[PDB]
Amino acid sequence: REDLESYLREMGDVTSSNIQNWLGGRLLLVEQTAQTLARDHSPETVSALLEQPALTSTFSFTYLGQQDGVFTMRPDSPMPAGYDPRSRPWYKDAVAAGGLTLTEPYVDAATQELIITAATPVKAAGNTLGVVGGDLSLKTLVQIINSLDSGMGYAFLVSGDGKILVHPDKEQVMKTLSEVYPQNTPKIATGFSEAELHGHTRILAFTPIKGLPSVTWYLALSIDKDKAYA
Amino acid sequence: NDYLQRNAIREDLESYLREMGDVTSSNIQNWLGGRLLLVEQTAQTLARDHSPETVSALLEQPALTSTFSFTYLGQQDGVFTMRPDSPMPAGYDPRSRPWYKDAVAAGGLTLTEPYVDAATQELIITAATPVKAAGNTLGVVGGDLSLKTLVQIINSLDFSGMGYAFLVSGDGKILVHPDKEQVMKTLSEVYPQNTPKIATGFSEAELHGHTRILAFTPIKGLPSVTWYLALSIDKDKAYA
Ligand SMILES: CC1=C(O)C(=O)CO1
Ligand SMILES: CC1=C(O)C(=O)CO1
Repeated sequence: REDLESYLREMGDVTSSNIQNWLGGRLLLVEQTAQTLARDHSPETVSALLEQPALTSTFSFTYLGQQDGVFTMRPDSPMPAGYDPRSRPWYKDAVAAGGLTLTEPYVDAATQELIITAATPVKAAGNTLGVVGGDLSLKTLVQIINSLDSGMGYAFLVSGDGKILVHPDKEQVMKTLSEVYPQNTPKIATGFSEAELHGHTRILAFTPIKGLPSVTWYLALSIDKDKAYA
Repeated sequence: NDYLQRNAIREDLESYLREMGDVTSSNIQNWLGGRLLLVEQTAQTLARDHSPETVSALLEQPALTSTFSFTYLGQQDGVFTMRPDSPMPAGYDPRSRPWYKDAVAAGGLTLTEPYVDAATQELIITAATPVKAAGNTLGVVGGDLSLKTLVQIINSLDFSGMGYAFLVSGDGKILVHPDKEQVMKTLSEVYPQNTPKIATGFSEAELHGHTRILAFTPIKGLPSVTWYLALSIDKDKAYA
């Protein structure tokens, strides 16, 4: 029960850093693209830039939404009618942050599936020219986090407000903690916690993900206490 | 009996080590992958426009200057542009440097082993890629990484106070290590008696009067290099 919380804590520690450093590369690419677009944002620059393989092979899609609503994405995608990037959560989030941010998951305007977007504003001479965004798949992140097994439980992502952001259990996504654990609702603080999910007793531990811009997200470990102690 | 007990502890410990090495190995892979993709975007951008304005403005962009000590373009005709700015040594030719030759020998993005900086005479690692426009190679982009930086990434976690991590080539050249004296020495020079072998996975060896357990994990997705993550565990403390 002690040597346990010595390894639990240390999993979350490097696991959190793994997801931290996976993300960090993608954020740099989004920021570098925006900084380029600040100096040159002509249409052929924009398309050339977003066609570049470093982008395409890193996010589902990479795009520029401009302050006049003009939209350019890569790769090509059939587009829904009445689309306006300025209305979208990556756009609003980025303008609010005045810099790099990560959306909580929202319903993609094209696929109607959930995604997360890393975005930032394109800004030149105290003018917002638009926002750059890069789309990342939830399942692609469930994998990065649930990369390890010892076989007792799984990992997932939660906000400092209890909103479940990523998960191996597809139903859990975007539900609060109080709606998965209504009795003995686990505090998202330091330490460990006990709760019953589906009828089994499970330990729950939280680790801060360092270095995520403009958000406060936690790695969550969920163990079966029975299997763990045995 | 002592044989079956000590085999259960060794096997338990080896399991823990193998999964510490897997995730630490992923962490440095991702960290390195991120710097290699930033050098590739910088080169693909330059391929489309390499005028002196554009080059200067691009290399000054904060995403580059806060990730690398220096970012630079060396061109086939030997012209060199670096930001941040630096006093430069006489005779400098970018095309003679390890980063420039490696990249062109690689055909794409690669990583150098530690080499001596032409400017600071100190050991650095460089992420680099050729600038390719219409089949041609206009030059090479390089991004500089400090060794203390990589030592920190791979030593994030303490392995229960059991030991530490370093990086080593497939040929046994210690590339990055918490003890400066070890950098660029060989496993043969540091463990002259029972030199750990990289293919074996778990080796037992002796350093500074204590028995260490050495474990090696491939790092995936580093173009043109074969580096391993190495853990060194104090055997006695680990077993205890
Ligand atoms: C189509 C794509 C989605 O991620 C949005 O809703 C904005 O860019
Ligand atoms: C400035 C730059 C360094 O990384 C070298 O030592 C060669 O080019």
